[PDB]
Amino acid sequence: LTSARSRIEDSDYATEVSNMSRAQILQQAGTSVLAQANQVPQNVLSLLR
Amino acid sequence: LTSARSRIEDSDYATEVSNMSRAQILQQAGTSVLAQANQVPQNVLSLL
Repeated sequence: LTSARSRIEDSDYATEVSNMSRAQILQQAGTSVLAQANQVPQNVLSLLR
Repeated sequence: LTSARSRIEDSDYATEVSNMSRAQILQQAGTSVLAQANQVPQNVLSLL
């Protein structure tokens, strides 16, 4: 019964690590592109001048 | 929804800059021609 409950409550450390890897790589990208996206209005203002 | 509304609310800055410049040139030109016109009857009355 312990083994069965463990099958129900124990997961693939590998699968979780994979999901976190993908999420981590995505997050930095999101931050950087947000930073870049702020620039577009700035350049349209430069055009305004 | 926000993008859809934006597509109808705001005003394209490049186009507006172009139109503003155009209107400025036209206004200066008009002032100049009014001055020239005024000069015209001045010359004709001098001819008189």
